[PDB]
Amino acid sequence: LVPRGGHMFMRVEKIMNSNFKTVNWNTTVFDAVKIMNENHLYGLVVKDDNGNDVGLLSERSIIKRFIPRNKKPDEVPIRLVMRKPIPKVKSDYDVKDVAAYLSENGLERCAVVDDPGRVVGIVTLTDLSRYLSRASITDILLSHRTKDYQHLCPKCGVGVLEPVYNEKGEIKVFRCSNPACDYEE
Amino acid sequence: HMFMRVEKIMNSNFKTVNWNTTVFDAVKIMNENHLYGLVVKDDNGNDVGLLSERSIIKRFIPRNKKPDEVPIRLVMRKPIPKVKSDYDVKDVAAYLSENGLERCAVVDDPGRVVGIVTLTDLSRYLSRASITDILLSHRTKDYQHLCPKCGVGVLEPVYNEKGEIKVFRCSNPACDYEE
Ligand SMILES: [Fe+2]
Ligand SMILES: [Fe+2]
Repeated sequence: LVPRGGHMFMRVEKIMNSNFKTVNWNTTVFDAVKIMNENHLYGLVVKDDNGNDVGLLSERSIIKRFIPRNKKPDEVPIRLVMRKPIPKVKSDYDVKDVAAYLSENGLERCAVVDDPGRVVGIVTLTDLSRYLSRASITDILLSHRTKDYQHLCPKCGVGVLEPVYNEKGEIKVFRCSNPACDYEE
Repeated sequence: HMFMRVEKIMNSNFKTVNWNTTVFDAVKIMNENHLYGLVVKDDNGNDVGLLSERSIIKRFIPRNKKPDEVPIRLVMRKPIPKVKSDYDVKDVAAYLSENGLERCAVVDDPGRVVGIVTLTDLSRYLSRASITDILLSHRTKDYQHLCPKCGVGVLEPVYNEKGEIKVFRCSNPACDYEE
């Protein structure tokens, strides 16, 4: 953490966490959370088996998408829980622009990618709190409580994955909203 | 102003759940209400704890059990994190940061929980530095679950070969409490 002092403007790249951790998408919720608890890191980058960055696992994603399934954490691969596609902003974004992105999506952290598209870090509300106005911080906090990230289907990439519940309120599957797509997970 | 008592900004319209409610049912309540902090009461009306997202990630997931098989009494922050209603927001901030919390209960003189106060509530009256402090402490520190029997030891996780929490045991050698 490079000390920089408060400034109205600030390039995300300069304040993001370059020492982020990446986990495989088949990692269980149990094993992923062990990593979070151990490192006191509540945001992990998720890659598929070919090295593609496919999502981001956060605390809220676990509370919103894992718990409702009502299964043991060692029985659910994080691919079914992570925010996907991976939430992200460009490394040259000002903190203000990053704030707007997080708020628009109800997030409190996202990945940062460089021009060629590589994930170079993770930026959180904590990171941003040193530069954002108090009003901007409250906005992100309120948006995170009230809004949920829109997860897109990995099969057609266009449809929105919506939850399908049963009589117990359990999430049986998340189903692609795309009429032309028949995907469920 | 340089002053503002928490009672004025707290949320007096909060949700309370029984301590035998499963993590599954408690989370469904939180998800449906978009309120990620519940006050927990026992079967005798006593406020015994506060269930937060972090308490679930730290004290539920590691047990590797279905959400409907674990009662929140074993997950919630306990003893209940709290501040008096006459506390200045700066004092509430110090309390949260000292405890690695982002929210806590507010009690009146008699001692009953009258509301819940969150970082979002405080964000409108705290300095930028204090807000950052609370965020840093919530990430770096975790609430200390003081032992209810000896009152001085702290309940520590006891793991099996898989790294699963079997029980939380008091750190006090002179004490034999565990849950
Ligand atoms: Fe689809
Ligand atoms: Fe003890």
